[PDB]
Amino acid sequence: EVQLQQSGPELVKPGASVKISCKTSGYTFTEYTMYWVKQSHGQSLEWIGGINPNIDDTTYNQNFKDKATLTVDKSSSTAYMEFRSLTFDDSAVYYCARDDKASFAFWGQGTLVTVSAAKTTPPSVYPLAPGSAAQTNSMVTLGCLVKGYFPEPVTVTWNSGSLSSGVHTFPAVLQSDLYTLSSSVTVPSSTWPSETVTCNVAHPASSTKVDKKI
Amino acid sequence: DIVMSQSPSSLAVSDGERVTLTCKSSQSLLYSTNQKNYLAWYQQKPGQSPKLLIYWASSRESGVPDRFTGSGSGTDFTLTISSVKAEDLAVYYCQQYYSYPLTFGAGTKLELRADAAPTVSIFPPSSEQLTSGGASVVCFLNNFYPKDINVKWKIDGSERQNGVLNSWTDQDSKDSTYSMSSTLTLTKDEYERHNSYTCEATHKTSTSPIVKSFNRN
Repeated sequence: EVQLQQSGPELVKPGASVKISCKTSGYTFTEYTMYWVKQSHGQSLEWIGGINPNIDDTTYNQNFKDKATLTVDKSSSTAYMEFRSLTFDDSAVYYCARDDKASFAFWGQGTLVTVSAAKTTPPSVYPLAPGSAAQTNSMVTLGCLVKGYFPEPVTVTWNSGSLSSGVHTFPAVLQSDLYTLSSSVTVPSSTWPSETVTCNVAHPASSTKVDKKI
Repeated sequence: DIVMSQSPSSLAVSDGERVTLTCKSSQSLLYSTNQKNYLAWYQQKPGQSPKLLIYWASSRESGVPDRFTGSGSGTDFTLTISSVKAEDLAVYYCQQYYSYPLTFGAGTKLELRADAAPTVSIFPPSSEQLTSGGASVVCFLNNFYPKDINVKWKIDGSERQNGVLNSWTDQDSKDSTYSMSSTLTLTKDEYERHNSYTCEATHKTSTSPIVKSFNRN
């Protein structure tokens, strides 16, 4: 019906300025207003502000004072949003909201804007194995730790996609401007340690691929 | 500013039961000229855009199925679902359009059921970790329910809270369960000054906490 195309993810350093666009198609730009909603902490939604493209009416929230200034484009039929003085708390996903009527509002796909003072490092992985000689469970669990990579994401598979069942991927945590994650799969005792398993991690931003046999 | 509160935060439901959500505002959101209530209910899928379901808190939008209906006016706002489906796993919000600035709700998420519990996932540190100058012992909590759980790290009988990195996952799509990892990192000479490391976790379905430990030497 109406398409709200935005920009992609951006890797910015703290101190610079980022610009977020929201392309409009299928409807006239000079009739309806555009709003912006900031989504923080996964679930919490914060209202940024709004702009009327015809009469240049601009209102902003008290939490976004001297930070967000809204600008519209009357020739390319798109909206612009720029941020000033980016800090560590601005790591959030931003959406453009189309205020058509009081009945329905359309949304975009969102722009992932992460900010860190951070260099791209190859991930260092270490295999994990239980140090006990015997156990009571019929299943043996294994894993491998992924530490020291930037940026998100890293695709972690097991045995080249053959051991797809029973895999558990944990979300990353930011520690000293770099993310760390882990994974755990369940293996029956009839294979380990007679049959070897491998960890396959992939980083397309660094173009590396290291295989660790456990 | 007009602030809104939502209750409850989370609730576990089955397939086919009735779900009622409550949104409450501190002031009246009723406009007296047209008897309209300026509040709309939201619904956001994991990985998709948030969409609207109920506008003016009592009417249904085109494209929304007949199971989503709303009632209430002024202060109390209720969203009642007649029969939930498998695709109803989403987070709901309520937003007022009465006065500027606009505020959002706290967020309500539904869950599934039930009865998952772990026993042992203790992993000792490997030999490749100590060559880099550090040490890291991990504790996973796989196949557990509910997500309300407390983890505790014990080192030679002493409690240590610094350096604990917790990570929770979402609900599984196969057995409707959760998974949680807890990683305690430290330096290399602190690992050699201690022998025993106890991984403690307390659960709701058990009357005794599960204790398990391992030795270095």
